[PDB]
Amino acid sequence: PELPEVETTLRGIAPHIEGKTVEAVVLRQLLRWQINPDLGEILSGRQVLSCGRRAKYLLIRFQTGVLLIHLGMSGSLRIFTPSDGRIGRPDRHDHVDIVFSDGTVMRYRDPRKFGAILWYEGIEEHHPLLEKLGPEPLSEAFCADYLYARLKAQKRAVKLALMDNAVVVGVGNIYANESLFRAGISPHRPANRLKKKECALLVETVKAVLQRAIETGGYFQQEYTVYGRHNQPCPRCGGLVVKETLGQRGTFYCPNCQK
DNA sequence: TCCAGTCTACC
DNA sequence: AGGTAGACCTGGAC
Ligand SMILES: [Zn+2]
Repeated sequence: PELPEVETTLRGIAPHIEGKTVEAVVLRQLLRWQINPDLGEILSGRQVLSCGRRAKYLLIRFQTGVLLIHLGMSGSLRIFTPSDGRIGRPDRHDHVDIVFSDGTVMRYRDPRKFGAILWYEGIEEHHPLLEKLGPEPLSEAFCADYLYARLKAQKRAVKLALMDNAVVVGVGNIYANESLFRAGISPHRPANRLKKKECALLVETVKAVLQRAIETGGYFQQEYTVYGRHNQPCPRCGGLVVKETLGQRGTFYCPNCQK
């Protein structure tokens, strides 16, 4: 999932687990990194006081420590209310249940197991995976002035820089492809060759694209302008969308509307 | 057959 | 260092 889906996941679990208290934790497997056995002993009786998100990580907080959950490329987190009989029917990819004092179940699912469930004891801001991340794309800190300045010593394709978590978090393959198209910029443009006006447009397109996706999250449908539309018509010029490989990632764009 | 986040590793 | 590729693993689309 990318940042819209993680933010929508966050907004879905929080009203369902925050005030509540953990009673058991089921571990049908133990991902990219190993899970901690006796996580149930760790969390039993501990109230949730907050959930949160940083980059594509979810954060479940207690007074004793922080649970970090990453969905990777195919992970899901879902709530089952006590009356929901799907509690009794987990599939082979439903690796973890987090069961609350009231019967509510939070279920983590992840077929390829690229996600992570990690338990951490110290200061949130110092976690090794969160410490060196760049700014939030929907924060004031991700501005045209920062971006133009961060990009001056980078010769690399701007798509690489825009997908770099040290430059800005959360802009994955889909929304980097869509923002670069909507801003009119080739993904192959050297990052330091974006003009200041172009970095201001790319910034506001990222913010707009990501925000609309957070709210959105037989008949003709088309979510995307270029992503996953190899060899189909560009919605602006009608020309064919090309797909290339840039930084090991599928890169879709129109060479006519993007320079 | 090949397509679909990020930590590690080498020149 | 910056730039590259490999590593993880499983399901579904031509
Ligand atoms: Zn076009």
